[PDB]
This record gives sequence, structure tokens and C-alpha cells, in this order.
Amino acid sequence: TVVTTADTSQLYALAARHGLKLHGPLTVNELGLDYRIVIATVDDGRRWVLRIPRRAEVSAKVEPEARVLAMLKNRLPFAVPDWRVANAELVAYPMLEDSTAMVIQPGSSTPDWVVPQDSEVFAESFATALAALHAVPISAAVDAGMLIRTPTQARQKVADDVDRVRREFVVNDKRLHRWQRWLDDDSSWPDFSVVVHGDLYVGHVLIDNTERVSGMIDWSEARVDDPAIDMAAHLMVFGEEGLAKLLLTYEAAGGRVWPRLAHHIAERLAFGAVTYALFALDSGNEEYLAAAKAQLAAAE
Ligand SMILES: CO[C@H]1C[C@H](O[C@H]2[C@H](C)[C@@H](O[C@@H]3O[C@H](C)C[C@H](N(C)C)[C@H]3O)[C@@H](C)C[C@]3(CO3)C(=O)[C@H](C)[C@@H](O)[C@@H](C)[C@@H](C)OC(=O)[C@@H]2C)O[C@@H](C)[C@@H]1O
Ligand SMILES: Nc1nc2c(ncn2[C@@H]2O[C@H](COP(=O)(O)OP(=O)(O)O)[C@@H](O)[C@H]2O)c(=O)[nH]1
Ligand SMILES: [N+]
Ligand SMILES: [N+]
Ligand SMILES: [N+]
Ligand SMILES: [N+]
Repeated sequence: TVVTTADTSQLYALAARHGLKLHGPLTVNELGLDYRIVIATVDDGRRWVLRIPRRAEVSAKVEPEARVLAMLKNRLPFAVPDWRVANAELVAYPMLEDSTAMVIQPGSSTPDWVVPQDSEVFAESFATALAALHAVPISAAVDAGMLIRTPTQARQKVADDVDRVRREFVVNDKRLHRWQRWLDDDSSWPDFSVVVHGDLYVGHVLIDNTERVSGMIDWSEARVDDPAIDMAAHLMVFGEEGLAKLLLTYEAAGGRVWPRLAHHIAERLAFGAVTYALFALDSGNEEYLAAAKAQLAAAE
């Protein structure tokens, strides 16, 4: 006998209650604070991804995300998870086998690999994939019951997140002034909203062998909101030079821009500290809280 992290008996039973017969190799990730993620082989010879909600509050998010993915399936020139199982105890989809555009071993803080900066195919295809996403009609989002934020609601959300952080944490004075200046800087904010992925960075982008964008995963934050939400992580990973490339191609591909968009993206990236801190707070995890407080108190 060998102790293994996965409880195969329980996993089999859970999957079989929803029409999936597990058989063969699997792999498990318990790092997630909200889901257990298992990649398992099924009797169709295929790997499937099991997204297992940990708690009732997480389960409640399954049905609205299912509606999002159902709408998005035909409206994107790349793959998204096909939630053939979607219920409160289990989400399951056939694995999109293409690699993520960042590879990182579970538990590690350092990736093994990130698609290279000088990958022209990745840069170009990510820019056109993003333009396609942001071109999904708002009417389709509304019909799918998505969370919708007008430009005013988008700005208010940011203000509310900042204010929650200010109530709960002690924040570096220059940071606070930075966020407030941004919130007051009318020229920075867009006068429209788009369908956004909401958690978009190289870790949630899939690429084929040639490094062409072939899919996106983890759509749990998707909504109609500020387009720049989906560009801040590109700036973080690929820098200003990469952002500049992104924005030229994005616009050429029909993505709607505005004059201070690059500025706004950098301000959105700074605002990541708020997002992180609220994630830390809402999780109650002490290591995440320690990191968040340290960051918030630190000069940028
Ligand atoms: C654009 O701004 C980003 C910038 C940066 O975005 C992150 C990212 C993706 C965050 O994940 C996101 O964290 C939020 C709180 C929740 C979110 N989803 C679960 C919902 C999750 O994906 C991380 C904090 C994940 C985390 C904690 O394990 C790490 O510390 C890991 C080691 C992380 O540094 C690396 C993998 C680097 C290479 O990733 C990048 O920097 C991207 C750009 O951190 C975010 C807070 C900002 O929103
Ligand atoms: N290549 C690939 N990896 C996947 C797929 N689904 C999940 N993953 C991996 O599983 C990890 C975490 O899964 P995810 O759905 O993000 O869990 P969450 O972050 O808790 O919402 C991802 O970051 C991927 O590495 C998929 O279809 N294809
Ligand atoms: N606005
Ligand atoms: N969600
Ligand atoms: N969520
Ligand atoms: N969302």
C-alpha cells in the first residue's frame, strides 16, 4: 500500500454521480482556497478536469459561470472549458490539452517557464484573441445573466474596493494618494465597458505548440466591465514594451481604445495591491494577509 494525496474512492463516486467514469491516471491540486482541482483520466481515454467546489458559497457561483461559458462557446475563436458537468458538488470538463502560457509547479512561487517576450506569435495572437473577447456583444452578456458594470459602475467598484481596504488595513500614504488621484482623473477612465475575462494572465491562457493562443481557462471573474482589467497582467509580465505591442495590434484588430488607455492599464496594475489585499482578507489565510499588509504599507 502507498499513501496518496488523492482519495480515489471518493473522487470516483463523485464523478460517477454525474455521468463520468474515472479510470486511469490522475493528478490533484489542493492549493486552491475555493476549489479542489483534479485532472483525471476517464473511460473515454480522455483527461477531464474536475473542479470541486469546497463550500456552499463557492458552489453558488457554478450556475452563473455555466451560463457565461455557454454563451461564450461559439462567440470566441479559441476554446473555453466545456462544462459538460456543472452542478454544486462538481464541475467537469474535458481537459483542453494545450499548455498554459506559464508553467508553474503547484506550491512554487517561481514558474518553470513563461512564453517568451520575443514570441511574436504569442504576442500577436493574444492581442487578437483579446480583441475578439472584448467584441462579444453586451446584449449577449445581458441575455446570459452576467454581471454588468457601466463605466460609472466600473469606477465605483474600484472606489468601493479601495475604501474597503482603507477600512481594514493601514495603507502607505503615497499609495492611497495614487489611487485617489486615479479615481479622480477623468481622462484615464473609459467611456464604455466590454465583456472581460477578469482574471486574465499567462497562467489562464492556453497556447498550441507554436505558441499561438488556442484557449483561455478560469472564467470565474468574467463580467462586463473596464477593458483594461484584461491588460494589466500583460503589462506586469511583458513590460511596457510588450504593452505597446499589445495595444497597437489590439486596435488594428478592431479593439476599441482611448487615448489614456496605456496610462490606465498601469494604474489598474497598481490597483492589483487592493485586489490582493481583499482576496487575503476574504480568505482569512494568514500568509496571504501578512503579504498583503506588508505590500500595502510599503512604498511603491
Ligand atoms: C492585474 O493585476 C493582478 C496582478 C497580479 O497577478 C498575478 C496573479 C494572476 C495573482 O493571482 C490572482 O490573485 C488574485 C488575488 C486572485 C486571482 N484569482 C484567483 C481570482 C488570482 O489569479 C497572484 C497573486 C497569484 C499568486 C498568489 O498566488 C502568486 O503570488 C504567484 C506566485 C504569482 O506571483 C505568479 C504566478 C506571477 C507570475 O503572476 C503574476 O504576477 C500575475 C499577473 O496579482 C493580482 C492580485 C492582480 O489582480
Ligand atoms: N492546460 C490546461 N490546464 C488546466 C485546464 N484546466 C485547469 N488547468 C490547470 O489547473 C490550474 C488551476 O485550475 P483553475 O480552474 O485555475 O482553478 P482555480 O484557479 O481555483 O479557479 C490552472 O491554472 C491550470 O494550470 C485545462 O483545460 N487545460
Ligand atoms: N467613468
Ligand atoms: N464567479
Ligand atoms: N468568484
Ligand atoms: N464575475
